[PDB]
Amino acid sequence: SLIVTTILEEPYVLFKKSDKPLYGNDRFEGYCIDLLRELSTILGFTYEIRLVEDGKYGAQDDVNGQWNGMVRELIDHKADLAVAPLAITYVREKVIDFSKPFMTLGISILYRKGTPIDSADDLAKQTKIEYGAVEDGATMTFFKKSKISTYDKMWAFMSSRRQSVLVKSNEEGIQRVLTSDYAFLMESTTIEFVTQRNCNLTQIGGLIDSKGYGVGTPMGSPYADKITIAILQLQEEGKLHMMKEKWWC
Amino acid sequence: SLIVTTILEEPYVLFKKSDKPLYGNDRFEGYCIDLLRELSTILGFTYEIRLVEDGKYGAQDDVNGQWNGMVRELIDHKADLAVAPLAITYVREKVIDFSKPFMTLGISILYRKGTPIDSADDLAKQTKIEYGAVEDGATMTFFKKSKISTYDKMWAFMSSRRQSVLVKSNEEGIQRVLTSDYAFLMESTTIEFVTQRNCNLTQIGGLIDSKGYGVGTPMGSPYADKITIAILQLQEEGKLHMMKEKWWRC
Ligand SMILES: N[C@@H](CCC(=O)O)C(=O)O
Ligand SMILES: N[C@@H](CCC(=O)O)C(=O)O
Ligand code: NA
Ligand code: NA
Repeated sequence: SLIVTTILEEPYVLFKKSDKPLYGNDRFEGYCIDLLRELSTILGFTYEIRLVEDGKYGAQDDVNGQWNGMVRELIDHKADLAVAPLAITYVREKVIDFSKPFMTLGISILYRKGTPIDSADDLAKQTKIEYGAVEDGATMTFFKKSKISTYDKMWAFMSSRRQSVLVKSNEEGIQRVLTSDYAFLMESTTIEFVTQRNCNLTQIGGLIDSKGYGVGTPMGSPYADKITIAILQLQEEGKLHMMKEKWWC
Repeated sequence: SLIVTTILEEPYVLFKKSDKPLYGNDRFEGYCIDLLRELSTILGFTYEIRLVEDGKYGAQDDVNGQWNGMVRELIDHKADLAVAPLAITYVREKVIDFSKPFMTLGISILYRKGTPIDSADDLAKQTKIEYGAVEDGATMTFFKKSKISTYDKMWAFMSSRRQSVLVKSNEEGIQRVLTSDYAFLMESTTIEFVTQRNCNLTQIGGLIDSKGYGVGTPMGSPYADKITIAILQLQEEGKLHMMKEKWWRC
């Protein structure tokens, strides 16, 4: 029976609502939970879902080299799978393995409609409107490591105000955009969910990069390639598309 | 040195235009040739480019189990890599390995502008406008296997008209759209290149599926994971985007 680590994140993973108490895997629902169930049907495994304790996706500490979040769970073999909106990135791929992508996306900007802001460059050239990202995720790492002037500029701004502009979760960032003059750097798939529910909000500019979400496994795990094959079947049958429609003004 | 199989297909791989005759790797240019060059630098290998002899991408004969095209070259261990617009697919992943995607795309429709045709369903429910795809490619195979009624019906139409409506290459399909009442089922990245050069053509409807192009290797090859990591590096530093812009350019 596989241990599956995951993280709360609408509409990928949420606590299911019921008038009565819920237990075990039945406590969860969402795109990624449907995915996991489909994978289990194809590959024939049983599983137990566990929310990652530190509530983080996974990044490496620049001082002591320690990983955290779901990535660390995999490295340490505390979980067999990570099934979540987990970005496949160069630094992660060096320490854990990934199925091929079940969704493709990119970093973009969440802000309000009807403003003069039309791009990342517009944000970088000013300081009145604050902007930030989720702490310890792929988006933050992209800016921290970027050698592109605009993004390097944006990282200087964010890192000099880490405490005030970086947030612990997408939900926290979305709330900042809704209640203050703030633009949030986040993934395009998730922006699409937000903007279908918050009609005053919109994506600003296009995609800043491109990346996929993959199922994570410890490095060398035979499940990575098996899950790739199952994902390809699910995509080709139209199932992933139906799941997207179900979960996603 | 590695042997690299590939296929001619604008703007991924082209014969370089020249008055002088060119030899060896010098003969080729394109998005996929730049990709290959970048990978060679990162991974530190040299290589010989060879066009796949049978001119096919790769499909399995549903009677005798035999594969052809670039997939076959890899299976037979005749090539170390296939660097081309080669779709990562369920059936192929069972017989060869792939890097993670350097490009993401979907099946869509290439047709003329100004008509009421707005979706695959609109094509499926009539016969006056013929439609088809590249023979023995991932696009045709998607239709051949789909349980979706609309796509199953389109397959019945195409398979029963194999000789007239399935073509040997994107190029032939594009010419057919331009010269006759015909809609061509083809990959969206390639449609984008075409519609930027032909202002009377357009994509019809959205993407019908989603897939990626990856570098193919024999199953079990150490190069699959190594190339994944190199692709991730190229993406993250902005090079894949610059490469697309260069070759795609109303
Ligand atoms: N999905 C991201 C977290 C959210 C973000 O960074 O925008 C990751 O895998 O780290
Ligand atoms: N790129 C496709 C060929 C073109 C198509 O099928 O539309 C393949 O890998 O088979
Ligand atoms: Na890895
Ligand atoms: Na494989």
